[PDB]
Amino acid sequence: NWEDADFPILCQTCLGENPYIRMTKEKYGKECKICARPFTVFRWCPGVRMRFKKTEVCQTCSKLKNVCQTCLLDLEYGLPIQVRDAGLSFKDDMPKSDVNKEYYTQNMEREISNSDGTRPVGMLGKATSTSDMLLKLARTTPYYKRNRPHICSFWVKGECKRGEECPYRHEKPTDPDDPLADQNIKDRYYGINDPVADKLLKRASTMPRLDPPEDKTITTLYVGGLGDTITETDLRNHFYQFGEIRTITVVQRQQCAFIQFATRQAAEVAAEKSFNKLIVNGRRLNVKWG
Amino acid sequence: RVALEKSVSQKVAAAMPVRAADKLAPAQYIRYTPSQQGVAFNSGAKQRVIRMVEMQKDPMEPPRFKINKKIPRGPPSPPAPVMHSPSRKMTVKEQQEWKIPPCISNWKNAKGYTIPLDKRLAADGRGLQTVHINENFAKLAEALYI
Amino acid sequence: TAARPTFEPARGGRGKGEGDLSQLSKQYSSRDLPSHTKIKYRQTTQDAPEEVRNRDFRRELEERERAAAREKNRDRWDDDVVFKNCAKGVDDQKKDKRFVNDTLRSEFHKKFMEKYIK
Amino acid sequence: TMPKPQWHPPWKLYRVISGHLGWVRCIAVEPGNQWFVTGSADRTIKIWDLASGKLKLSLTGHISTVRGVIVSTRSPYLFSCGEDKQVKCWDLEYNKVIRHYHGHLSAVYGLDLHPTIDVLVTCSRDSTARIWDVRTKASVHTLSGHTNAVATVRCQAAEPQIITGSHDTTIRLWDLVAGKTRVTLTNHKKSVRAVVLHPRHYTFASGSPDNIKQWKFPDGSFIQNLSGHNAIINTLTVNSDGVLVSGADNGTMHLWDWRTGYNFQRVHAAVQPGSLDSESGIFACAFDQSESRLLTAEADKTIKVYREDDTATEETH
Amino acid sequence: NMLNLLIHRKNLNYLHLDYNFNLKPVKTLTTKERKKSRFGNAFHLCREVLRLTKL
Amino acid sequence: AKTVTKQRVESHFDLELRAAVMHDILDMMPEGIKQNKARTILQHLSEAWRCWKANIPWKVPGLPTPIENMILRYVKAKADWWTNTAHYNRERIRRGATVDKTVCKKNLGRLTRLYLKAEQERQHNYLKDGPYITAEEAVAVYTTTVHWLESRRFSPIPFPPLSYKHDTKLLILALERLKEAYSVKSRLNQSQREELGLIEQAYDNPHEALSRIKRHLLTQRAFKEVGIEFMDLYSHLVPVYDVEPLEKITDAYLDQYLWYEADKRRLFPPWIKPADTEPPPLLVYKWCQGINNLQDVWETSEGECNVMLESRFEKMYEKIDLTLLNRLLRLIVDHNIADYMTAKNNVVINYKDMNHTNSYGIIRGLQFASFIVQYYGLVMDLLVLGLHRASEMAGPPQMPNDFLSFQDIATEAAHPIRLFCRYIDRIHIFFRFTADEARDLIQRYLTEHPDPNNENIVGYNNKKCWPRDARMRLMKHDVNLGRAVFWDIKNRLPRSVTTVQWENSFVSVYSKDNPNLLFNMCGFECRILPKCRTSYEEFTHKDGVWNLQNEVTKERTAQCFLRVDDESMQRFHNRVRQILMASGSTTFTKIVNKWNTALIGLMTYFREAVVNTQELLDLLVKCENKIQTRIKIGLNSKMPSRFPPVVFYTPKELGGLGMLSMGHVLI
Amino acid sequence: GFSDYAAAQLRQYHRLTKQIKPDMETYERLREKHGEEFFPTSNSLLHGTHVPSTEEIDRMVIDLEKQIEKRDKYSRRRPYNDDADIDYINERNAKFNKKAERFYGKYTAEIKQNLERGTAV
RNA sequence: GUAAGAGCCUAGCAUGUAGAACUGGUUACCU
Ligand SMILES: [Zn+2]
Ligand SMILES: [Zn+2]
Ligand SMILES: [Zn+2]
Repeated sequence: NWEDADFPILCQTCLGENPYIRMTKEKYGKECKICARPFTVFRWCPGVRMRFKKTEVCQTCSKLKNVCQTCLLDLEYGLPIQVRDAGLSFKDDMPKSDVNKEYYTQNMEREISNSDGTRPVGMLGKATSTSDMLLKLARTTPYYKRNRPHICSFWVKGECKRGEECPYRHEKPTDPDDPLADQNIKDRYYGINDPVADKLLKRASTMPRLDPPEDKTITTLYVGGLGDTITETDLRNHFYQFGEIRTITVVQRQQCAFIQFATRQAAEVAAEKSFNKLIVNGRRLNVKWG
Repeated sequence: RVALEKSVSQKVAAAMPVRAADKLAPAQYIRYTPSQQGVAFNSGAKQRVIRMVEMQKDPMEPPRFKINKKIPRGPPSPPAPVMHSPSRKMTVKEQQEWKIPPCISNWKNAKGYTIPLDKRLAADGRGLQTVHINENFAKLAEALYI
Repeated sequence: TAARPTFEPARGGRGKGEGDLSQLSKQYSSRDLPSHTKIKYRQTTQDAPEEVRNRDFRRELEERERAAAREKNRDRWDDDVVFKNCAKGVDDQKKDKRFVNDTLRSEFHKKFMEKYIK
Repeated sequence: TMPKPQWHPPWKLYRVISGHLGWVRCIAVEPGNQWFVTGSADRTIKIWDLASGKLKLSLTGHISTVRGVIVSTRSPYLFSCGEDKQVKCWDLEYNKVIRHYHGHLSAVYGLDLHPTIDVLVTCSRDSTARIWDVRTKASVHTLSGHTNAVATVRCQAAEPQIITGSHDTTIRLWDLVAGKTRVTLTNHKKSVRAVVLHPRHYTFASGSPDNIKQWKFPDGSFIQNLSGHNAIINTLTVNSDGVLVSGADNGTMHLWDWRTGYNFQRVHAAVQPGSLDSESGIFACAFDQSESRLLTAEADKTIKVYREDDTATEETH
Repeated sequence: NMLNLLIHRKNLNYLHLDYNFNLKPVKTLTTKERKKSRFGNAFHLCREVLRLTKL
Repeated sequence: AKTVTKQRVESHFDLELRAAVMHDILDMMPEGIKQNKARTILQHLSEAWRCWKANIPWKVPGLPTPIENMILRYVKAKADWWTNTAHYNRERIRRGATVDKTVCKKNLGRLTRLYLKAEQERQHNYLKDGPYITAEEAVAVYTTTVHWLESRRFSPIPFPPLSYKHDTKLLILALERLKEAYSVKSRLNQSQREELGLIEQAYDNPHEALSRIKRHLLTQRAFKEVGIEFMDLYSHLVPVYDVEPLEKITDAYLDQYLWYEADKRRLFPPWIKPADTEPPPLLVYKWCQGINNLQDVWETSEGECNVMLESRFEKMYEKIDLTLLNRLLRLIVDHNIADYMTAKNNVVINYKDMNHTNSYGIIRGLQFASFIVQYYGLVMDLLVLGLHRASEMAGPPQMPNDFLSFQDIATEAAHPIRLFCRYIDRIHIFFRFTADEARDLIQRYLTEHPDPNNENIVGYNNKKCWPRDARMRLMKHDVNLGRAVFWDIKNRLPRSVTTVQWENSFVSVYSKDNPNLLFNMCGFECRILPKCRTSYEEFTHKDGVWNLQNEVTKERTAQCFLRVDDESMQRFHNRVRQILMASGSTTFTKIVNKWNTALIGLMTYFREAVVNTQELLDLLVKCENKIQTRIKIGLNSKMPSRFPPVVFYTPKELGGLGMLSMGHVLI
Repeated sequence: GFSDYAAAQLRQYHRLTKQIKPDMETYERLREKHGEEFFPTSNSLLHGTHVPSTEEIDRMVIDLEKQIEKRDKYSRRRPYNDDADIDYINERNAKFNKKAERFYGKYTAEIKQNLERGTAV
């Protein structure tokens, strides 16, 4: 079936740095790069030296996977789909073979058009449970180097007869002997062998993380960067969440606080919650083992 | 009736696709709230206004995409509970009295079987037809001989 | 095999007007042209619903029944020859009044088989 | 004895009209009691004078068996459907077909006119109903969701605007605007081949060989269950005096109270002379607009006309 | 140009529309090529109308 | 959604009937039945319809009675459909409307099947309801025939003798008549081949064949099955019977021998009309001048009427009792020959699925059925006329007289019946009534059939071909006399033997009010108008007319005006319709040769009657243009004219089609 | 006889349910553990909680395999003598002739006698 | 003895895409 819905579903690094946008709407302009059914193509210009970006996928194929219709990144975080499904589960299993894909698309289109039109129909309940490593490498400010005109292929042959007037960039393309160069549309969309997402996962795996209690039943927590401006009365008020708290040794000379819990499970849970995240009184509290 | 007439017009628009070929410039405005705020995004703003013009259609341009592609019927909506009665008990006698015998035809033998002759000629109606003579042939024959 | 019955028919809902008008096809037949593009309505003498609302139908029906029954009532030498008058009282024997629900024994079929087989 | 029913007078035959050369599969009465239509298996629609029982007109044009015939109350029209797959519109001003409604895949079994919008709703063997605009001859919607053939359809102006029983034993109450199902009533064990709407009380009944069931309209609430008439019933019709009529394929026809559901009369009528004892059967019945005649369309290729007995009470249970 | 773009979109390289709108096969056709390249009254009406106008 | 147009109609009917039965058996089964078994019941429905078309009684020994009743119901529905479609298509093929050739063959195949259903019904009802003949009446018929044969000193036909000197001539004549059948064609199956092989053996060794024929005539009384099919003449259907070759050779010799010994013995009096020395137009001419040569036939001064009656013996073939036929043939021939001829009519008739036994009527397709028909017709001529008037017409046996002649003037005017011919099963009687006889006979009719409302003038058919001055006028005396004469001739025949029907007959009265009597004979109708009656302009220029002279005075008294009957015109039109069918209809010389044969058949039969009929000339022009348009469409040629007519009308030796014209065409 | 797919179910159920023997130790253990909620109504709470130990599911699977085997023995194969004069040219033809002898064998018994005695009487 | 599977062989008609994620760490008491 056709798609035909007003006003596309876009992020903020593609919708532009100007709050005043003029876009055009073509009713059944292109076919979807995934669904292969025709949809409503919106064409806008973000800024001044930009590229006139347009939506690449259906409203439906963005409702399935909670993405922007042109950068194909998560609307909330701004990350590839393989990274977000790595920091979640993968239970969608959208078919890739032909007849199965059109059949699944038909049935999910009936599912979405038999509902409200507001939620990521399958990704919602798993989208509740979040804030994994993806939040610690989520991009803070927009990468406006995406919205940028392609390399002038006449300037690559040293024959750009437009010169100063050509709206395409006169700068180096990337060396093709690079994993970060191939990048199919469907590889970026299904979450399969995406090299950008591979590098983000390789960075987020070597992100500093918890170590286990090397010796048995030790719940002792070694707090460095405690600080002499905070109080121990607030420490218990943050720490009675976990369970039966045992003794808390405080040494304000080395800024180290020693913590004992009932079970080692509670110390591991505290390690999960506390490490490289917890900032109380606007001051970072570092916790270690040993 | 107001809901039906709109769908009627959208169906009937095919019957004359180009008679006074169409016109499109209601250039409109829409106010949009990015739900992404945390500002480095608009430039520091909370909303953005977008002017939508509809792209002007070429009169002389054929349909763009293949529409004849054909896919099997999807699943029906989830089954309703069946709400029947307890169910009348069935007897061996009535279960056997509703049995249907196989048709042995005088004409068709689709899978080319070989049927025993008594089975093949079990046309009882031409065996119970009982050609029965009248008793007024006797008066005729006797009167003619006399 | 090739020669086979149906035992299941085709289900409507998957073509040309069925779900999205076959995704809005630009194909249309000659029979799908504009024709009879104005509904006629019943006029005041025809049987307009205002005229049919106040009426008492049973009295008029009884009057028409009475008139029809009244119409049906008011409507209604060689003496030495070896055979005498065989047709004495045969006043044509009203077979052409009977209607018989059997296509081999209708009077129409008897006239048909008499007429078209020599 | 939980209720006491209203007393209804017995009905009796007084006229047997003959002249179709096929099973008479449908019947409908004109809004002004001047005539009635029948449609039959001999591919003719016959206009009969209602008072005198005389053949007024014979219209031809269907290629196969005429299954449903309805007369428009707003427009001077006559709608018919057949096993032809065809849905026709007859201009009675001219006695000629002016419009055909094309799109059903197999035999069209029924039709009903919407009482206020100029919308025609048909059923077919292709497990769908369709919703046609009369003026533009276009399918507005395709009511799909039954799994076997669809037997009957009724229309309203109030809520659920379209109601249909089918041969997959279910009943679907639909939305005319959206085109999707609102209520599925699975209570019947065999094929629902008749539904009938009440003129005042905002209920409907439906019939199948197991038993007949009454129902409140908004969400199909169960109200009652009327049993005793156990044959494949083809039609149900209601008198404004609360007389339900249930006729069946064995030729039997039982006359019921609507409110309490009391069987007060069983009429097992005799066949035509040439006819066969296995050929007794009713396919259609209608009340006239005076609601004092009962027109039945029989399987022995006849029309039977009944009226109330003027010999008062001989009755009461 | 319209008529032979219709010819070349249907991959009927064995037909030739000359400059006076006569449609002739370049070679001798198989049965499958002959059934593929049968046109209807629309194509031939437009072709003969264009023949009259070119005259 | 494909439409059910014309080639999908029967398939869609069978597609929908089967679905209706599917729905009914899903709703008919009770609550706990295994919900299989739909396919088996549908097979039983197919079998019940094939037994319906086969006229086989269909009964499955165990089968639940709701299933059996439902299958009988839907089979009756399909039977009504099949039969009403056959009625509609037959009325189309009769009226000339546009029909496919396939629906012509389909309609023939339905009609022969419906005929055999009715015929099995009729044979069963004969064996059930006794004879119709009512033994008193059969003794009356037999005794009348005995008194007639002893009155004429008839010498009964012996068995064909062992040293019959003429029998090889009869064998050569029989074999020539059998080999004239397979002369036109060249595509022959096994049975035709066997037939020609037996013919060649009978030529090559005649005495072995004669010994075999006489041995079959002595011994054989049980015979093989005969096939039946119909010839489609587009106005009616004709039964055609297929007999085994050996039996056919025996019947052919029996036919030749019986007609030879009947002519020597003068069995058939000269009113048995398809005679060897009289073509049918010569028969009409002889009948006209026989009316002219009656004494004072045209005088109406003292009140006299001339009545002409034309009718048939309606079901004469269909109602011959075979036991009574055995009795009458044992009166005529040897008892062995009579038993052979009787037992030969009792055969089994086959068409594809259908078999029954001819227990009552006679097979028209026998070689010697001609003799049975003319002799049973002689018996009923004796019934109509009576033995006295028939003995006056035939004359004495020592000096018998020819066709329309008496011995004396006094024996002409003895009775009202003056002339009488029977052409095979059609009757033609001429009546001369004096006023007293007419009054008495109308008194008897109005006694037996009173008419207070003067309704006798309503149902009286008059001929509409002739113009308004030319037809029979409708006067009360003449109308009642015509109906009374018909009544009196009708009473003379038992309805169990044959009957005479008013709707097929035409009566014509000539009186002081009627200046014309119309009659209809072999296929052209004619009216005779005398000069003493209202002519007023004694003319002789036209060629359609006949100036027929009185014999005695050698002067021309009356005129005879001829036209072609509408049935013969319609038969020619149907013949041309048959030519335009028949899929060898592209050959361009086959078409023209069939047209030329049909055209000279028409013309050389109806020679001078053709130009006096304008409707037949217009039909000839239209049919000629039809076959020319068929040739032109064979060249496709276009709608536009100036197709050169030299290609049609050139003689076939210069390369032309050889086409004969009967229309006003100019080059 | 058969009469119903539910009566055969009920017969099969009565067989299986007479065959089973409970162990009271696990029963009274679960009774003392669960207490008040061991006699539940329709709406109790415990629908989504029970986790069967390996021996329980092993007992279930063994019982179900026995049930499948007893069901697989439902049509016992009648032995194939080859002394009967065969009447079929195929393997499906034989079974169709067997069904035909089931249904029409009671009626076509005189004609069989005629065919064996020499098409007589 | 067909101009179609199959099945091979060589071919050429549509695209002008989306995308490029890259930085932080201290040690200490009584027997
Ligand atoms: Zn998409
Ligand atoms: Zn984006
Ligand atoms: Zn450049």
